[PDB]
Amino acid sequence: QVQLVQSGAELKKPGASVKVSCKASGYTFTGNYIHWMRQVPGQGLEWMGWINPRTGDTHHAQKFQGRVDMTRDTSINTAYLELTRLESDDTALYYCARCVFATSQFDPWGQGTLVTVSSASTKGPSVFPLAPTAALGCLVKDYFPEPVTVSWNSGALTSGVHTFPAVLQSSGLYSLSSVVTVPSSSLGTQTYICNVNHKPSNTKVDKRVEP
Amino acid sequence: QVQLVQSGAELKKPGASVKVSCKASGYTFTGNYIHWMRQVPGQGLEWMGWINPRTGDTHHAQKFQGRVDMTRDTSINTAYLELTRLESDDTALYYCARCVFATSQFDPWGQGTLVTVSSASTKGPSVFPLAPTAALGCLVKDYFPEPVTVSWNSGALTSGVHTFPAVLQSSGLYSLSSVVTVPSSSLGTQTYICNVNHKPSNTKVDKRVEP
Amino acid sequence: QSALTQPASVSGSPGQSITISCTGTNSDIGSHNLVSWYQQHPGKAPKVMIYDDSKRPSGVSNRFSGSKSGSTASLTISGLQSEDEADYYCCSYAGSSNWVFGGGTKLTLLAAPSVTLFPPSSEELQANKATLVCLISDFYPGAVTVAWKADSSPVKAGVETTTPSKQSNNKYAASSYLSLTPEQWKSHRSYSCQVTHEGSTVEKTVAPT
Amino acid sequence: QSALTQPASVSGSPGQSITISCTGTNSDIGSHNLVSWYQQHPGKAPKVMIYDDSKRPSGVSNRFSGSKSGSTASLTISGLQSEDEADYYCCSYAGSSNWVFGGGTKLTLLAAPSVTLFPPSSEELQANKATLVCLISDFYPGAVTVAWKADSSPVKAGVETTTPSKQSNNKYAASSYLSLTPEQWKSHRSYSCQVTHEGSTVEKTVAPT
Amino acid sequence: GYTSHGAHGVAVAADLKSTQEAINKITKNLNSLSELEVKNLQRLSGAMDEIHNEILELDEKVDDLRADTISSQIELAVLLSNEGIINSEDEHLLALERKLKKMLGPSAVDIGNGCFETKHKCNQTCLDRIAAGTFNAGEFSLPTFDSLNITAASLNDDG
Amino acid sequence: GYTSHGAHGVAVAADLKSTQEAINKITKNLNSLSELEVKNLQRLSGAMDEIHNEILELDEKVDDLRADTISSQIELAVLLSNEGIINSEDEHLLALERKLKKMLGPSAVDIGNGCFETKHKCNQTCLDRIAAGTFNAGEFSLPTFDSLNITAASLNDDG
Amino acid sequence: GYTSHGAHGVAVAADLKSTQEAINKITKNLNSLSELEVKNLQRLSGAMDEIHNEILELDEKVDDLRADTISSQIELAVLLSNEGIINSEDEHLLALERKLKKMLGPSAVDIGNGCFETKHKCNQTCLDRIAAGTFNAGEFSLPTFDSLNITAASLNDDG
Repeated sequence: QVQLVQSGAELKKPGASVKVSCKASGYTFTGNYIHWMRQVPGQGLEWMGWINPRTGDTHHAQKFQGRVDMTRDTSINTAYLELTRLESDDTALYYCARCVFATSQFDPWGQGTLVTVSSASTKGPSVFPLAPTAALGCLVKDYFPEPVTVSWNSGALTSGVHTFPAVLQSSGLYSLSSVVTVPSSSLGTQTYICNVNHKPSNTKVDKRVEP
Repeated sequence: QVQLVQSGAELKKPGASVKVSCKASGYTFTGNYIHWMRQVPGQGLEWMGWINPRTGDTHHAQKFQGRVDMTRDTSINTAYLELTRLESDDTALYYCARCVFATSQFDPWGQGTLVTVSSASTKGPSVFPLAPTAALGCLVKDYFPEPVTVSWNSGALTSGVHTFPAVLQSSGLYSLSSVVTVPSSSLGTQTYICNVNHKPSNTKVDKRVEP
Repeated sequence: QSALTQPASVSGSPGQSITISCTGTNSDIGSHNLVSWYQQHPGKAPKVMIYDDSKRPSGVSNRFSGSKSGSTASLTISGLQSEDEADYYCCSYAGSSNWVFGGGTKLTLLAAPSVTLFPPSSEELQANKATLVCLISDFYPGAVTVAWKADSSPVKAGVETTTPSKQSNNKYAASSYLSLTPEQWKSHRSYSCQVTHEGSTVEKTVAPT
Repeated sequence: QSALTQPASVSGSPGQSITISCTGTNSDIGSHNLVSWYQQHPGKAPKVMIYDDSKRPSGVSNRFSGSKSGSTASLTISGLQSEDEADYYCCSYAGSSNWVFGGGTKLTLLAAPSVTLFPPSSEELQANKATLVCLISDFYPGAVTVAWKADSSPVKAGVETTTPSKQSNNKYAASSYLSLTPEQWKSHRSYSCQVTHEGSTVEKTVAPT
Repeated sequence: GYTSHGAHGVAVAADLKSTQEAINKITKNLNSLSELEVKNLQRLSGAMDEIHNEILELDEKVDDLRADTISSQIELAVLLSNEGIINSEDEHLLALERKLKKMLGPSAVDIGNGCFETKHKCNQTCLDRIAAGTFNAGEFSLPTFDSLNITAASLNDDG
Repeated sequence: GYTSHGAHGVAVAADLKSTQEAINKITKNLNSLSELEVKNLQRLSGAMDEIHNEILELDEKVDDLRADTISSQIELAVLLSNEGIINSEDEHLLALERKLKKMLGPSAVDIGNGCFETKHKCNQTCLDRIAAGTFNAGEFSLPTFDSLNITAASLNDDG
Repeated sequence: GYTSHGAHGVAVAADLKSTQEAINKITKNLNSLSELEVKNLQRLSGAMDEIHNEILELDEKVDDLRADTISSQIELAVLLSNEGIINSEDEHLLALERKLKKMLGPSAVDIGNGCFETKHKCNQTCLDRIAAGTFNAGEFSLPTFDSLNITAASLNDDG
């Protein structure tokens, strides 16, 4: 399948630098250009530049000149976008997209990589269970930065699962919760476990939910 | 085999328009130009234009500008020449010819399509037998326009067959006869049938001849 | 470099036909037949919808039709559907190897809450902390008031209610996190979360038991 | 656009060596190496004989040789044969994407007829019509006279005699159609068709019987 | 006694005056030339200013052609890579691509996906101006000055 | 008595006459400049008329080159279609060929069958003239007028 | 009696003398013009000498481009032979090869094995000179000669 897999979210302090990778798959890595966009949450898309994988030739928008570099590793079919001298306004979701010969078609789009510029300490989450058709969940508490990814029984199920947006507590630490509905007959007869990842802190942890 | 097949003969009134098709076969339809010629019966050849099947570039002679259009269907590999505002002088045999890269070679040539511009009406023939080595034939009488195609026993034989040219009656209707010599020992032991087509009227008719 | 002008948002009823315009200069839209229209959903990457001013990628519904006139591109969506509510962006090549995105347009369509009150977990209480979680989902529009009550009194201390967030089913969700020490969790008899959506008030309640 | 100057006709006996010229301007023949020679038989489409001023199509006999000098092409045929009797046309590119043919040259070489008289058919008589068909073939040169005779009197009423027409064997054919009422078919005792060629007269005759 | 001194005094003043009248004309005549010549020179200078523009226009026509060719060449070579005709890792093909891209020149503009468009600086009006060749420096002329004669005072015979 | 009045009248007439000889020369000198300078200006104009033509010649040298490359590229591209290397229905190849045929310009002439010949306007003599670079407006000069002296009447000492 | 022959005799020579001074100026004025215009004309010639060089330089810019494209096309075609995509004995391919080689022009230099390189006559300084377009013939000026007055002799009243 023609796909683009971006790197995980990143947090950097002001003035630092960040590097985002975008692995290509399902097509000829050199047969397209790779275009880099950014979008602040709740705002519109901003075009940054493009790179030729075949030659390595690049174009940057004048706004990003001098701060952005584009490179690629053809052996692994991956592009890299490095932004230096990071600022608060640079906090945004960054996307890689494949562009086709003589087309205005940016297709497919990467899932996005959230970059956060804030002054801040990485902290893994605290997982708590939320026991009771009945609903049950996992409370992710006291972590920073965003985001985290939650599955249930290793992605084995999706029916009823709802991840909620996280809340920024006054202490600068985030919290969310992930809930799922199950028939009340399955209580005590099925092991329900939430699997949560905080890639900035690299906190893979499981938590089973019981009455 | 590399071949061209043109459409049947057409009769039109002055000021009308006609379309003649030329189906290609035996080669790459887009790998040649199609050059269109016209020749009045008994006169010299007149070049009309050419068309590119690949790109669709068309050149018309300055004489034929504004009245002639050239098109094609690459799916069925068939060029089309459309003439508008027909006049008496347009009455002629029109040919399509394949022409090859960096060659003046017009090869192969279509069998020709007889366009006839006159104030007239299409009418099918009357087929009569002509019974008696001995010769036997079929009289095609009172038809319009030219031409008509005759075979014997569906073209099963050609030895001794002689299709004569038609004559234009004082009534303006056409007539010819097709004859064949057969041994007198084959009379009554072999069925002989002439099969005639008048495509403008579209009258495929057979006629068996007996003593 | 001027972002292409797009309407801020548009609205329509189901089954209706709507159109979103994207105006620019000649040098970007008029001079080049390389305008594209992209859809994006909440928490989802953009999806291409139209390219080269009319061309439809495979798998895209027939209802999405692109067009261009002068320096103004347009996308017409006939037969409006639930899935069409989304943000939409025009993107055009602006010469000198540069591409510019439009300001975007929020396409919106013209729902009681689903409350779930979870108490502090046993581990959290053992961790010298406590939190009450009030989860709301599947309410439309995205305007809701959340209130916390200790037995029968408004708490208001460290409630941390999130903003409404659009759902994949054109509805909204929210969460509230009343944090408190366990000392006043066993002390007060019970705790109630009241949620008002368009006047209608739904209350959940728990207690230490 | 000026047609290329070719001789109106040429003649030569079998086995001889003859040549047909085609003169034009520098702009068409002199300035372009795209002169071609095509053969055409009666009732048949043109057939390419030489192209690109010397090139011989596959299957074409070695006897035919093309040449060019200035604005004048020349096709030489050595060892003249029966099949060579035909029209020959020069065609050249004339600049500005235009192609021009020559005026043409009729090549002719340097025979008693074959009469066949058919009476009116039975069906045609039932169709209240009658026609007597006199068919002539394989006579050389293509000069012939035809007469009709009711019993022994010249009819001349609706004879409908064609011009001589060239055959595939370098000979000529013709046909006469004496149309008349069936009433004046039975009454007359006999009907004869006389054909004169080079003085020699050949007569066929039929009767109602 | 009648003093004739006035009569002779009437004479000489004419010879001076008419001579002055010549001189005053002559200077003006010089000025009449000098004003005109500068107008001619400047006119010629304007023609030179025209000519140079055409050269620059023609230079743009060169650059556009350079953009027209090389990109179209590159578009072919990449197409040979696209259809798998030549190995995309074929070092000779990549070297050809690099050499072509180095020779692109200014008017060539990458548009995305290995494609370059020619931003024609010499537009249709530029091409029409170049092909028209309607330059004309025009004609030039300078004045000719009439002869000037110095008149002696005619002694008025008081008859 | 000897009437000396004839003498003075002779003297002034000389001073006038000699002065006239200067004036008539000076006007001629003015004219001598003017007719010369017009010959220079027109000569310079002729030089401009040469230069413009050279530009036009060079313009033709550009145009033929446009015919030289593009058709050859097409001749390559069509060959790739003819040799079966790429599908003749390859849309990218077809668009490339359409682009090339749009970039041909006026100098190219379709000879039929997807082939174009360059009708070279800038012939061999044109190229020789361009490569010669033998343009020379040449030198220009103007005359120097000498001083003119006016003579007083020499009073003839009647010894 | 006092001889007045000295008095009037002083006067006429003054009217003569002053006039000569005007002539000496006016003659100089002619030369004052004549020297300057020659400098102007030569200056224009210098500007013309500049313009012609530009054309020659631009001609070199053409020639290099002719070597740039065709050689590259050749280097493409040879690759198609080297990769075996089209038969090396392909008559159309060899015909294109020969035709391209014939159109190489002067700026191309063979380097063996069928490869060519463009010897660029119009170097980087040439390109910058062409692109800058800093031609300026400049302004021209000529002098204006003021009026001259011939002086009569003031009859000295012996007071």
